Amino acid sequence: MYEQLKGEWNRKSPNLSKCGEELGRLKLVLLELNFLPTTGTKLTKQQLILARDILEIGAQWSILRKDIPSFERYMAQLKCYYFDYKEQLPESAYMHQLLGLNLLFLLSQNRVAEFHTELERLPAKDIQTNVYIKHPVSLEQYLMEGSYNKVFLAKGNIPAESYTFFIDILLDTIRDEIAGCIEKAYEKILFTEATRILFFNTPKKMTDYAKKRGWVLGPNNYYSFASQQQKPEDTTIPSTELAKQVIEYARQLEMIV
Amino acid sequence: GTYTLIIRLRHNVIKTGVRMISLSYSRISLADIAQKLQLDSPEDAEFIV
Amino acid sequence: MSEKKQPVDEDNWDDDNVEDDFSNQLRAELEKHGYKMETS
Amino acid sequence: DGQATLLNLLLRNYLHYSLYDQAEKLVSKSVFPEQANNNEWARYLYYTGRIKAIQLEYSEARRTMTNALRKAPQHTAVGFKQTVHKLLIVVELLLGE
Amino acid sequence: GIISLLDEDEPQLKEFALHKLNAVVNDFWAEISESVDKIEVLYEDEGFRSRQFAALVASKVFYHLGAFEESLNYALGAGDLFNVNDNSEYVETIIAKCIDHYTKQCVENADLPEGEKKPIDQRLEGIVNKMFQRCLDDHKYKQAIGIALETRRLDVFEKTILESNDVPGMLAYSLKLCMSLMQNKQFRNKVLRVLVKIYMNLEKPDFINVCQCLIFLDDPQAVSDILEKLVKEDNLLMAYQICFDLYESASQQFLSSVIQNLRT
Repeated sequence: MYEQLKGEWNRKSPNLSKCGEELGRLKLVLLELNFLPTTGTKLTKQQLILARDILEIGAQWSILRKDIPSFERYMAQLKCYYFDYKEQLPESAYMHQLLGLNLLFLLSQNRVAEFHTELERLPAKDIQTNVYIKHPVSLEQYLMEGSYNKVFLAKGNIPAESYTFFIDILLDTIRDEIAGCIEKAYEKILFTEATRILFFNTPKKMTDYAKKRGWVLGPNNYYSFASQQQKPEDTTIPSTELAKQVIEYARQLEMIV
Repeated sequence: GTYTLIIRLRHNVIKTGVRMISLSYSRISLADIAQKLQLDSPEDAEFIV
Repeated sequence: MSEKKQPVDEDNWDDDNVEDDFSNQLRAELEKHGYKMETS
Repeated sequence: DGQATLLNLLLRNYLHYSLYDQAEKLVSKSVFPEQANNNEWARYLYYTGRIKAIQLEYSEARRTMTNALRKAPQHTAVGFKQTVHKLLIVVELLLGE
Repeated sequence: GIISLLDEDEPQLKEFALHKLNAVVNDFWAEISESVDKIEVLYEDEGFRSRQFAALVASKVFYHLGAFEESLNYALGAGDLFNVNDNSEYVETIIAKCIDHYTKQCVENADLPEGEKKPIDQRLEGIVNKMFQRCLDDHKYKQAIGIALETRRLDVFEKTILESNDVPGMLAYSLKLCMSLMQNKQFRNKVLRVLVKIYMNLEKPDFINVCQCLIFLDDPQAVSDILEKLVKEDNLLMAYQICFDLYESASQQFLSSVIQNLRT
């Protein structure tokens, strides 16, 4: 039945010399039958259930190797396979932990319109069930407001699987966020408070941020350059823009249109 | 089917809260505002504000 | 005219703004004051 | 008139379903059907209003939700005017006003 | 979704992708409508076995999106796979651009043909004269008389004087059809002078057209040449309407200029 695969898929072969035979093996799937969704011959599922499971495990170790541009090729074709209305598995032990895995990497991608455009397929699975997909949407929901500590509780409080590559992008894209949150109008913060707001005791990461931005290393001191002074008192820019707008009034007032 | 848009309103509710209290009180402790907003945690009530 | 297909199927406003601030805030103030005479 | 009907009629299950035609409807030329007779032209603004509703209202489409409401006739509200009367200030609740 | 496998760098999955670009080019046509345009990447690539089919489907997707010149250029460079069919609602799309840009370029080429002329992409005129042969072979010549004007090419109009249609009124009345809607003198005089010599090389040389054209044409010696053919031919009954329409419609400067060629 041209299988060739069923020996080293579950035991770890992380970027070994299985993967090229796997890719040209998928080329051998292409020579056999197109991944066009096979509208007729519903009894022939071996091109769909088996080869799709091949394509989702091939999606799965792509984050293990950290191959980001191919990962959305795999996962995109998977979503194009669950695009089919043909009676298949409704889900598996993977469909939540892969579709919402795409929702979690896509969330790390900082593309929120795509984050919400992907939610138009799993309704009731939002709150009333499917806690493993309730977890990323409540997570990013907590990223919407100033929920930080609960987000770093979720960080770790993952129930589904590793998600490590995603929560490290999430570990950063909030590192620059706190690294901006020091920059608001605060008092002299000692070397303990903002030292412990993230997750550090005393490395030189406070020297990485304290020399990256201000709030400079001082006598138990973070310096406040809350200036915000220069930008007001502009009449001339209104004396040009309003000089445009008043003429624009005079055009559609006397000149016949 | 509006539920996926209804679910995100908590952001707007807490904007209404911080605009309301920030307009009403001038010098207010953060150890009061999470208690009035039933947020259960002052330590990130620093962070929402 | 007005074909309008089916995909689905004062006296009122100042009272509604009293309902806006005051939809349900203590309703019948009559004894709370007399319950704060001894506490306050 | 084929520019008119064949785009809402294109839309009505894409909204109901989940096709990508919303940015298709951004790059579409026929976003104008040019004075489509206050029925297709009227409801068309609503059908493109729920587009940016599911693609994150940035106060852009409350004017065209309002426009779709004010272009509707004297029929009833339970046809669709209940629904635009709902979503029209759903999105204003997303704003804050 | 099949657009995702355009990073293979094996020149068979591009071919497997363009297996799926002609039949399903209406549903996720909308998907790859603006998002990915890597047609010109493989099209300008050294990777062959693609660049042939890809400018066809680029000439499909860029057509409807207002890029009529983009689908026109990839329509030109698309190849034999492009023009192999004329059995759709698409040959109508490509001739309405290619004949259009052809002849509106050929008005500028009717101004300055000498230098900076057209780099024809070998079918930019090939379907002009090819679809012209379709108009000849489809028995219609009230249109084949028309596009022969529209191309601003003289000798193919001279070619259509001898065709599957015969010459009773054709290429004689066509001139009554051309004198009315005739635009300027610059395109008029060349066609006018090129037709009336084969009117003399016709079986029975008409005289009112060669008098009328030449007073429309200012050639005060050729009417003395065919007038000398009527002196040598020796019949003043047919040396008559060539001469009194000449006196009736000609001017004093034209007759006082033609009198030198007539007395000599």
